[PDB]
Amino acid sequence: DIVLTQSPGSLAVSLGQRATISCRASESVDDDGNSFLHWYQQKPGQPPKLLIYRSSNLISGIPDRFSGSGSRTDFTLTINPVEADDVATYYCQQSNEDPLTFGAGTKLEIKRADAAPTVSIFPPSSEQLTSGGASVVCFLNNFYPKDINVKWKIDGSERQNGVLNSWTDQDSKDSTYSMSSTLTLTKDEYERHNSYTCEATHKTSTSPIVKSFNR
Amino acid sequence: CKRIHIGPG
Amino acid sequence: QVQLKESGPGILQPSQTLSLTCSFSGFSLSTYGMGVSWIRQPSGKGLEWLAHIFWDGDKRYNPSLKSRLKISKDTSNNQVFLKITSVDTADTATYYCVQEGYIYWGQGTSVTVSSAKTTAPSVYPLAPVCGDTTGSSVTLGCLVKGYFPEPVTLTWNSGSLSSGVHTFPAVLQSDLYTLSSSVTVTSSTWPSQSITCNVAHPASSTKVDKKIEPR
Repeated sequence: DIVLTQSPGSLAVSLGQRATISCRASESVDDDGNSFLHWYQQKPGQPPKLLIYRSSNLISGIPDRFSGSGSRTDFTLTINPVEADDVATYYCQQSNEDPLTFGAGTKLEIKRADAAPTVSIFPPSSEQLTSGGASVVCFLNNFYPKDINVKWKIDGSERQNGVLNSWTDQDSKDSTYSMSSTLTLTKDEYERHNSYTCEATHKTSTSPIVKSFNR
Repeated sequence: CKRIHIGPG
Repeated sequence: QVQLKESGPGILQPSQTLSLTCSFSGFSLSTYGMGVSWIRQPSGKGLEWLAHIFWDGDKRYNPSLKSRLKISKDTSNNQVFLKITSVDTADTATYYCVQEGYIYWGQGTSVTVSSAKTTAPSVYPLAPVCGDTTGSSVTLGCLVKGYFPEPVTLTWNSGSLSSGVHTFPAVLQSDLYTLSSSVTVTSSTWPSQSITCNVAHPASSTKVDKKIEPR
C-alpha cells in the first residue's frame, strides 16, 4: 500500500493568518510529471469535498487561498488567509496505486483567548432514583483550550469507575469547548454517601475549579 | 490496467 | 447536477452480511470512463476506500478487505451494490458512494453492527438543588439515558430556546447510548418562565416531553 502521513494532526490558527498542512507518501505517487495526490475538505456532517487535484490544480469554484505544491513523495497544502469557515478536517489522497489511500486528516481549529469553564453540578432527579440508578452530572461549559480534566470525588475519596465523558467540538460562534461528565452509580450505593463533588483543572487555573453538593 | 480517475474531465 | 444515494440495512447483528445499494442519476454506467466507488468512514475517524466498479465490468477491491467485499451493477437501473460479508463490530461506519472523478459524493449512510435491539430511552431532568453560580443565570439539563439506536432529536422549548444550549454528543455505555444537553437562562426566565426538554427517538415512537420543575 502507499501510506500517507499527515502532519499536523491538529492545527490551532487565527483568522487571516497562514496555515500549512503536510502530506508525505511511502513512495512516489507520480507517473513522472503530474502527481496523483489530491486534497479533500470535510466539514462535520458532510462528505469530503475535493479541493485540489494532482497536487496543484484547484477544482473550479474553490477559493484561490487554497494551493498545493510538492512532487514524488512530499506534498503540502496552504490556506492563506484562513477564513473562519475553513475550520474543517483536511485529508490527502493518493490515486497512483490501488488500494486508494487517504491520510489521517489534519483538523483546523480556530485559536482564541483563554476562557475558563463554568462548571455546574446536577444530582439525580428523583425519577432516576425511583428506578434503581443514580447519575450525578457535571457541566463544564464554554472554555478554551480543549484539554481539561475532571476528577470525581465521593465523601472526599477519588472515584473513576463509571465516568462517561463527552465533548462538543469548536462552538463556531465564540470558538469554544463544552464538556459533559456523567458518574453513574447504583441508587443503593448512592444512598450511602453524603458528598458528590466534581473537580476540573484547566490551563486557566492554579486551583481546581471544584463543584460540590451534599445529600 | 486502468486508473480510478480523480479531479475533473 | 448528478445525484448519488445509499440504502442500508440500518442495524446488523455481528456476523451477518451487509447489503448496500447506491442509486444514482446524472450518468449511465455504460458510458466509457464511467464507474462508481464505495469509500467508508468510521465514527469520527478517517476515510477508507473499499471497492470500485468500472463501466466495462472491472471490479477493484481493497486487498485487505478483498475477502469480504463484492461489488456489482445493475447498469440499466443506475445501481451499484456492495456486499460486505461477516460483519464484525469494527465495521460500523458510513458508506459513501462516489462517482468516478471524486467530485460528486453521495451523503452516506450509517451502519452500526451491534448485537442489541431497539431500546427507547429514559429522559431524566436536571435542575440545581439550590445555588446560583454563573452571572445570575442558571444552567439546566436533560439526561437521555440508555437508548438504541442513534439518534434522538432534542429541543429546549421546541426551538423557542436554542441560544445558550449545549447538546453533548452521544457516548455508549452498556452497548446503549447516552446523550445529554444543557441550557443557560437568565434567572428571570426559570423559575418564572417554564422550560421543558423535548426528546424524540423516532425508531420507536418515543416522543418524551420532560419539564424541568424547580426543586
